[PDB]
Amino acid sequence: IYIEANTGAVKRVGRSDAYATEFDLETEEYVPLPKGEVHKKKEIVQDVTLHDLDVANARPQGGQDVISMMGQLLKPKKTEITEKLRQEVNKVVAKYIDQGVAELIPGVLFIDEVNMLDIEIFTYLNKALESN
Amino acid sequence: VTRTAAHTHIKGLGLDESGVAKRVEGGFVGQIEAREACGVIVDLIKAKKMSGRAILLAGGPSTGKTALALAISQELGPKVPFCPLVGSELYSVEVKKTETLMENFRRAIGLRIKETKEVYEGEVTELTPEDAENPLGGYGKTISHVIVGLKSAKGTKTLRLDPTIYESIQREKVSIGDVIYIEANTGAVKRVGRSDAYATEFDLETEEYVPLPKGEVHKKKEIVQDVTLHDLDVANARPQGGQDVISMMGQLLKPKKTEITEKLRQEVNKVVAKYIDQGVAELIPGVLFIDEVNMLDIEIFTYLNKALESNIAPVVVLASNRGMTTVRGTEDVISPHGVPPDLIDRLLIVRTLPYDKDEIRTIIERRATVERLQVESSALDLLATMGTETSLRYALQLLAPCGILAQTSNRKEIVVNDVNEAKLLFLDAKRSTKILETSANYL
Amino acid sequence: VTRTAAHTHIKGLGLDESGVAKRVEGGFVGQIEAREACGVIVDLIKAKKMSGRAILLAGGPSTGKTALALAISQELGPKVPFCPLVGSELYSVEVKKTETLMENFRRAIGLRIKETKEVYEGEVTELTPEDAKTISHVIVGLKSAKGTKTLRLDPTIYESIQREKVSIGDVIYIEANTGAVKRVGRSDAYATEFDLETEEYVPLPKGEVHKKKEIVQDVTLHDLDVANARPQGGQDVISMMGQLLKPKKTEITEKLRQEVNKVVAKYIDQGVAELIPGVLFIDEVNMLDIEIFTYLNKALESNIAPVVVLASNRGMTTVRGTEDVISPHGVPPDLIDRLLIVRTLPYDKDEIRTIIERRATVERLQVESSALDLLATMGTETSLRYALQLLAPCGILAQTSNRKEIVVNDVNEAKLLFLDAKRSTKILETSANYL
Amino acid sequence: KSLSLIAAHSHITGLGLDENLQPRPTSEGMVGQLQARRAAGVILKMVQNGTIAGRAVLVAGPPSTGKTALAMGVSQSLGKDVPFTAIAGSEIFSLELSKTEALTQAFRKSIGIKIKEETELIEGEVVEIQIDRSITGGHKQGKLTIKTTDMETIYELGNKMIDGLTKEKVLAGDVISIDKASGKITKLGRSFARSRFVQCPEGELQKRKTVVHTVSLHEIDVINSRTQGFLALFTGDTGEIRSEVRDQINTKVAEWKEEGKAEIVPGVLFIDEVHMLDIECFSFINRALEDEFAPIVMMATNRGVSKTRGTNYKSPHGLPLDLLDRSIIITTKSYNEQEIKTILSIRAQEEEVELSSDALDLLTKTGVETSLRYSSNLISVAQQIAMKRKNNTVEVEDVKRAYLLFLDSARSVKYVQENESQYIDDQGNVQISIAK
Amino acid sequence: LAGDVISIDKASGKITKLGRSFARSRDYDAMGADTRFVQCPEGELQKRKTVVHTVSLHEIDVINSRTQGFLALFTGDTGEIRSEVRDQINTK
Amino acid sequence: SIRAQEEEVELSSDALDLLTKTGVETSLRYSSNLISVAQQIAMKRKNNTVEVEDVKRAYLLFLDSARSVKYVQENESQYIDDQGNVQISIAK
Amino acid sequence: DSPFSFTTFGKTTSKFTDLIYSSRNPIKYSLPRLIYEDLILPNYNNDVDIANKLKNVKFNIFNPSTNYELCLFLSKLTGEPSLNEFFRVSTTPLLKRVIERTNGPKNTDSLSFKTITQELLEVTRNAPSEGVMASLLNVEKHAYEREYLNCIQRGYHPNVSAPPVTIEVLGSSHVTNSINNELFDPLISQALSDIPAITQYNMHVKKGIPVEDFPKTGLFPEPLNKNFSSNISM
Ligand SMILES: Nc1ncnc2c1ncn2[C@@H]1O[C@H](COP(=O)(O)OP(=O)(O)O)[C@@H](O)[C@H]1O
Ligand SMILES: Nc1ncnc2c1ncn2[C@@H]1O[C@H](COP(=O)(O)OP(=O)(O)O)[C@@H](O)[C@H]1O
Ligand SMILES: Nc1ncnc2c1ncn2[C@@H]1O[C@H](COP(=O)(O)OP(=O)(O)O)[C@@H](O)[C@H]1O
Repeated sequence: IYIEANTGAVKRVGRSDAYATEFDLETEEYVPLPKGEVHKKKEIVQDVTLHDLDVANARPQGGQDVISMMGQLLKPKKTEITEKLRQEVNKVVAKYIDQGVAELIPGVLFIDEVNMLDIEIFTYLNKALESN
Repeated sequence: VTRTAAHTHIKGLGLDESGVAKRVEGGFVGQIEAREACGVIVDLIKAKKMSGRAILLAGGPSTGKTALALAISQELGPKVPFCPLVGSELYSVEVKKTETLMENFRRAIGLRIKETKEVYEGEVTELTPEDAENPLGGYGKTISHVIVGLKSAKGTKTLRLDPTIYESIQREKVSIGDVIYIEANTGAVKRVGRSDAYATEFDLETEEYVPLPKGEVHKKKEIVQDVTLHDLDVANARPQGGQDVISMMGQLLKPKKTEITEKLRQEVNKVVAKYIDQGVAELIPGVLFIDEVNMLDIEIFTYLNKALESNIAPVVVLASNRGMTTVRGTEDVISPHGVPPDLIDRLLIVRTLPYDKDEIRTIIERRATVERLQVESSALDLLATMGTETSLRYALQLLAPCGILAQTSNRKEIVVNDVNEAKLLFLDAKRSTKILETSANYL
Repeated sequence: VTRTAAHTHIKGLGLDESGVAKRVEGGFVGQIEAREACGVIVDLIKAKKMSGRAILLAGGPSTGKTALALAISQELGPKVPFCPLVGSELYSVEVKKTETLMENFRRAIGLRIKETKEVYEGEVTELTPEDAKTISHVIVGLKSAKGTKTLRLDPTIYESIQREKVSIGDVIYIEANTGAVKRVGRSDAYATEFDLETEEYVPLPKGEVHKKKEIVQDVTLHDLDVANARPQGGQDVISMMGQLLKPKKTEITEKLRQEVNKVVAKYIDQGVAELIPGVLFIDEVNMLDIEIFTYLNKALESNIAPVVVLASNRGMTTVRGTEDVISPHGVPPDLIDRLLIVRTLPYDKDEIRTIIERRATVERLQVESSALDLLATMGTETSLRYALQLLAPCGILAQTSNRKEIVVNDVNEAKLLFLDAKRSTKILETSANYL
Repeated sequence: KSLSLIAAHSHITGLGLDENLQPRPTSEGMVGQLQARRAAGVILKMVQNGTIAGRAVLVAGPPSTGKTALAMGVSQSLGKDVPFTAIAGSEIFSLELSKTEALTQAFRKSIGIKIKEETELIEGEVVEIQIDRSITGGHKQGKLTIKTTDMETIYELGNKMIDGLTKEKVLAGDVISIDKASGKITKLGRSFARSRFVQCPEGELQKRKTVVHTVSLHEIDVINSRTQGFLALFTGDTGEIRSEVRDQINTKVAEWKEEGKAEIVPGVLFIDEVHMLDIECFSFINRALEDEFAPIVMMATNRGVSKTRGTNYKSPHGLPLDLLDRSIIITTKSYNEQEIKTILSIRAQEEEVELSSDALDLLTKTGVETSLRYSSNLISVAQQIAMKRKNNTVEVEDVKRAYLLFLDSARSVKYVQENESQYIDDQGNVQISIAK
Repeated sequence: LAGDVISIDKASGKITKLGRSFARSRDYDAMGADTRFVQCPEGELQKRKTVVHTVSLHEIDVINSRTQGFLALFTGDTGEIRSEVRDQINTK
Repeated sequence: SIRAQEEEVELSSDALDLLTKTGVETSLRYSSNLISVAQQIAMKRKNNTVEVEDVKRAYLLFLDSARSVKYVQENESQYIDDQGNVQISIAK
Repeated sequence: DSPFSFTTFGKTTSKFTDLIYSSRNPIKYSLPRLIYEDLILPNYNNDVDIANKLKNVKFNIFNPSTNYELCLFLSKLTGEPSLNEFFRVSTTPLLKRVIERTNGPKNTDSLSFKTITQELLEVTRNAPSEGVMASLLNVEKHAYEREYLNCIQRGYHPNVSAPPVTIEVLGSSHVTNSINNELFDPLISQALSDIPAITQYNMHVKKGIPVEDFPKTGLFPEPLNKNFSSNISM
């Protein structure tokens, strides 16, 4: 079993390997005994992008409505993300660097053979290079 | 206090009983022949007999074509439906422009109705459902009937609900101690709110409190509804409002425009005919206005040549400002006002004429009256000679910077030095073109 | 009674056992060499050995290319698939054109499945299900006008019986091979249990309870492709109102084609199925874009591709999608190397007169010889089709004057009333404002 | 039923012809064009015989000369129970349907199937209902007495008609039509009892009536396509109906016609302004015209030696010659002054307009001078000016005021040519200012 | 129902129903919609067999883009799979 | 020879030489289809071998690109050109 | 203020009073008996059912009796412990695949792994407030509670509300049962509703039916406000 403190939220990770050969057949897997004590605090670091946060907040989460599990079976059609969602993600992220928890690492977007773009994407690139 | 934007000083055509237009009355200056023609077509649409009558407003830019259409709209009043439109709105990515053309054609025919509603209403007293003998048989519901006890003023009614009614009872989340509204035409249910027969301040769900409804529980009321044929068409195309499966599954899906077939339109027209033969509905033809008709292309014009010959199409008004312009979508032919001659032959062209200096002066005077502004006589004469010099619209839109620059000098009147400051600050089309011609690097 | 529309006087290619055509046989007048070529292509197709063999027949307009294709379809028979097609149909707005070309390719490969049909129907006299919450089996007794017959049934069928709301006294329809359950209604013997009832009352079936019937099922490969490639999912047997989401066509991957080929190959060698290739006929092949012409190259080299027949009536014409590629008949030189070209000669006076007489025969009209010569001179002077389409107005104008037989004056009246292309062009040239 | 205010061709009630297919000078609201009317009557008898199919007729002539009037006359003289589809050239450029698929739908919409079936119905006058129920409602018994103007009866009802009668509640004094087979209860209304309103039915209570059904090919094509139901006939999302389903429908209609349970009625498809079609449409049309289940296609055009769309050359009537070989052409002509006067008198009687004779002669003069449609449009405006000065008869100066107020084509071209400096040209150049 | 042909894996617990045996073919008198008749297997019951699967990358991207991606394998409606799934598949 | 062996067609030496000359003058695929057509012409005569007369009959019946181009260019008034002009009638 | 009811229902011409749903569409599509008998419903003279079996069962490419290698290949691809799942996916409609979806276990030795976006989703199910992952993953409800959207009013109502078009066939009850089953499918209508609590207590304790054998309920999406749940305005 797996238990986190402030959430509760029991989750079943598997059966022990000492209880594997009492039946001739079995379907469930056998994770062995976890290394270490029953109680430890682990500090993890996770690397995500702002586009991952945008596409995570944009789609609905795990819900009970029929729309949510109907669209989860359907083709993942891309859609026009509004500026409001990006503004909200930017302000909550900036509040979280202000809390001192998350660090922002800008990177490199590289496009080659830029003659294939036409003047429309060039004009939008002129607009987008002046962003913050 | 109020807000205005390039209009709303026009209140109507402003005619006499015999149709003779005055010189200045109702926000209009000049254009007596065009205003008399507009009075004629206003009387024609009020005659309520003609279908498929079309005119075209021909004139230059800044001459009062769209103002005439708005004056027609205000002279008809709000009851007759008026559908403003732009020639670029016909291009949709969802649906072809033919269906958009009859979409707006059927949007411009009005209708009243006198509809009886069977209403059960009151306060629910008890909620006792009964169960089935075998609920896990796969077929059939879990419950069979639901007993509801409705209490109103001078009466108390007990009803045995269907399960299908109980689904729409449950979906609005009713409970004992509530006031409801059963509408028996569609099964629609309105949760009016908590009654005041119980306590008030002991809630935590920002609810509002309603007294016990007057009259008996069972009612039959008369409701007057204004409606168009287009709303009937799109309601029958995407059916929502029932208590079946498809009615819920249509309210949750994405709405999308579809190519409406002629068969549903004929059936809807037969239903409207059987409503008008029983003395309930009365048919209201309306006015469809298409501004900048020159941006329409050849296949829309060719389809409109069919659309005007229908026995249901309303009066359609067009407007353009091109002299000798080829049609969009064709390569070589040139026709007046960008409109092909086979559609020109079905029109009744109305000329619009330009103005003189005094007409520009009194238009600027009435405009400065409407935006609550005070002008000196010399500044008004300077504005009039500028309006003759460059354009009417440039002088018409320059007066609010005179208001701001007069306000910022702790002054109420507008003086000539203030107008010269507004001259130097903001440019016009001709000075900008002269700057563009004498420019270094495409300035 | 009977209908004709520019055809149905074509019954075949009119060839003997040695493959030589008669002069007037099978509704065809003249055109010997193209009929020999069509008969040889019919024999090659009936040989059932080849994939990707192509045929293009070309000539002037109103010469009989579509008549030859229809004669090929009639000589081949209705068992072999035949897929008529216009080249303009391949431009669809839902899928790409190469996808639609591949579906029209695989629509021309058919199958022959040997099946049987056994049916139980009649009066329900007993519905006794037994368990061991979960039922084990249900014993149902059926009754008809020629006797009773009891059956044992499985609970899966009992679920459909419960779905159909079947009680004692109803008339049902059981297909044992498929498992279909259909309720017809209550019996005529239970019609007097109430004065007014909401149920419909049918009599007993006059035949036996058990009937056997041998059937032959024909399916194409495209049906088996579309049965396994439903994007939304399967559908039920009775669907009067469609799904809430619209299923559009999707491009079907080659992997599904490989699996369908594997399944059909596993079913052929057991003797269950019989493979029948067929004809994909494309008329007006000059209308095709160059990319469809290039994908036609790769589609013709497949191992299951059918025999493709194309037609054209163009000359030195630029193929569409290009600007400076002058090619014969609107076919590019890459595709025309793999083709085999059959010419189509025009006609003289006597064959046009024979065609006019033959089509007047099939429309049950009686013409004099003097009007027949006038119609032949009209056909040679103006067009063959213009002499073709004036026969029925001549019949109407003869029937107006209480005559069953055509005279010259009705032909002159129809000449004055209806115009051809050249007289209309002459009126068009000598006119002021748009005719 | 069939609401209509006033249409442009609403005065045409059919082709005015005698029994020998000869045109009257003035009959059923049509004047002039004798040979064109005779040819359209030949087309009408051609359709009414129905023994041939797939014949295309082109109607060409000058604009505003009796083309759509001829087609409306043919459609009116055809009558009901015959399919008539009136489409335009721009209705096929869809975004969800292809052009050839839309042409196939428009082709199959004009062929109907006539089906005759019988259904026994009970319709009468409800006198008294009795309802007995238990505490749990498990067993219900009821009596229904019902009547006509001739007979009387009492009916014992089962529990399902009890449930179907408390649904859509039937009271005493009601006129109800009852279907025994499907259990459908229809309330025709209340009868004549002062104590809406309809009459009590006469004759037998249990009537067996037959009905004559009409269904197009396209309805069966939509239904037999299992991907969508019959809601696509109203919503319009048929969505590229395949070919094997059409093959099944085409085989089964022949199987029905050979057993005699159905008959096929042919109709007329009218494609108005056919010159706006693309070349790919015509190419489909030449092979679609030779099918067994193809209607008689009537096409109208007015262009003369124009460029065919999708090509770069010019063709007579905008159609390539291969299509024109498969067509027989009816040609219309211009109108004289007497025929224009007769048309204007007919349109005056149609719109309930009273005219003076000198005003009618003025309208005839300005009709033969400028256009027929301009004279037919001023006749409604002049009536409104006549009611603006409170008199019934339209006089000469009433027409003159409308002529001064409302403009025609050539005059407007003349003032455009005179004052083109104040308009936007093809190059986008305008002058707005009045000074300098 | 005591006579259907199944096959069970021991290492993974794979469960299937191959159909009904031919010994019970004349039992139920109407087999119905969701059954199929197969021969009863002969020979040794416990069989070891090593089979090799070759899987393309595009199969993995079209499986892991959705919840049920094999319908996207066989119907072709993948619909422009993103790039982070591709780089994660390359890394794994 | 390899293609006709693959297609199970039995020829003569003279017919093979004639088809080799035809594939020298015209392209290869014209002869590669002509062998399959001439085989059907060969069993039309109740003969199992391919002779020169079957090849000559298939050559006169079926055309290549060059003969079709020549016969089109001789009779260009009977075909629809690039400007949509065609002399439909046979009498001027 | 209500939408116009484009429907015909049983109205009264004026110990309990029973009201039954009887709303129908005024537009009626009249269909003959011959088409429905000879093309939809199977009989002795047609082959609807035989062709349906031959297209859906015998030549189905996911049949384990004939394509066991493909089933094993897809089982190694997806890691799903039943080989008959592909057959059940391919042969039932969409919403039937929706409303009884169960989160079954998949074996580890497979290729369908945990996508980083799916892991980011799965982290924040039961995570409470003031957690960094939950606060980064709860933008939309923060915007809901900050913009005061739960107390806003409704400004738009539809003008016409109409039921679906009723198809009628004279002289047949099978079409009536089929239409009533399609319009009022108890499985979907139970998915779009909920069970009363006293009824649930009669299921579980007084009848012994366990919780996991219940029909699936409560799949209707909640409206934005209490005001937005209806079209009738007081
Ligand atoms: N007769 C008039 N009286 C007063 N203002 C007018 C008159 N005609 C035009 N205008 C002004 O001119 C402007 C342009 O009129 P409008 O019809 O909207 O555009 P256009 O004339 O360019 O078609 C309007 O903002 C209106 O205020
Ligand atoms: N040899 C022939 N014998 C009889 N009728 C013929 C013959 N050749 C052509 N026809 C008729 O002439 C018409 C030519 O039409 P069609 O074949 O469609 O033109 P195309 O060959 O250009 O496609 C056909 O309807 C056919 O009935
Ligand atoms: N023979 C006729 N009888 C009565 N009205 C006619 C006749 N011919 C033309 N018209 C009138 O002329 C107008 C133009 O006719 P129509 O055929 O619709 O235009 P077009 O000739 O451009 O197709 C119509 O409004 C119609 O009322």
